[PDB]
Amino acid sequence: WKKQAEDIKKIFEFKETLGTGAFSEVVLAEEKATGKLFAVKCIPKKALKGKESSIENEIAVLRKIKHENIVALEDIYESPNHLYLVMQLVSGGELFDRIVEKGFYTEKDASTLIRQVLDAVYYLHRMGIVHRDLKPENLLYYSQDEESKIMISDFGLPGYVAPEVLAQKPYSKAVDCWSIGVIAYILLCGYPPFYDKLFEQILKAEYEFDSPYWDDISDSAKDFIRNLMEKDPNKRYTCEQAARHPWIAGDTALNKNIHESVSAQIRKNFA
Ligand SMILES: CC(C)c1cc(Nc2nc(N3CCC[C@H](N)C3)ncc2C(N)=O)cc(C(C)C)n1
Repeated sequence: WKKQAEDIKKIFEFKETLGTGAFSEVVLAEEKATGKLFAVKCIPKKALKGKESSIENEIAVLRKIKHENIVALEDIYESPNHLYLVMQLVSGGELFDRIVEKGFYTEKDASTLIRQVLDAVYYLHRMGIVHRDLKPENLLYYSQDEESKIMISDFGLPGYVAPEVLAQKPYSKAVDCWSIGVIAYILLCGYPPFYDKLFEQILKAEYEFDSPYWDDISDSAKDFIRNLMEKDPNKRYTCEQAARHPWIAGDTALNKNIHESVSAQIRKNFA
């Protein structure tokens, strides 16, 4: 299944860096043979010393599985000193940019986005993957199209982080469900639920649906968010429980244009 390369540059022309990490870089690459674009995750094998085999076994599972709402793993190249995970390039644009650029945006739009994220995350959890890094930067549109799905653009083999992680307590898949709750909060008002003391507010899950920003938001949406942004990970909704909530599965999401306020808050609260 793994392709071998003496030099990855025989296969790909590398262009702009999309993301950097601990001994991992995602770069825009053109396949020389075809002209097709990809997002290539470049990993030094030295950084995988001890776990190489386990990570390869897990890559070997995921290369066979495409989720509608997750970046596809298209190929894996092995050079003498690197692994290259050739990922689907998700090119439709960024999450907050779309909302700001739209003239019209409703709770049903936010609910449609969260439903897709819950589907993707439920799948990762079944495969034994805790994402741990769910935030708007990892959510990109497939296409510039009106009807484009959203996709988790990247995953690994403070304001978005669960209280139990900040508490240095044991944590589980539930940390992702907290992050989806925080993203849902921002999608409905345009600002983060925690900011200052900040650490203490997250630790105590101290947030509010403050006026006027939350006045025209449904009680159902507020209840949905309360069930995900729940301090106790045992009490917190799973992805499965969230996907059954009427705001996702039913018809409680409102059809009021809340674009003006959400777009103003996104512009004011982010760089
Ligand atoms: C936001 C910007 C850096 C960006 C990201 C793009 N794609 C991806 N980006 C990234 N990263 C950057 C965001 C955070 C993430 N952990 C790493 N990773 C994957 C993709 C992808 N699958 O296309 C594609 C594009 C364009 C070139 C289509 N721009």
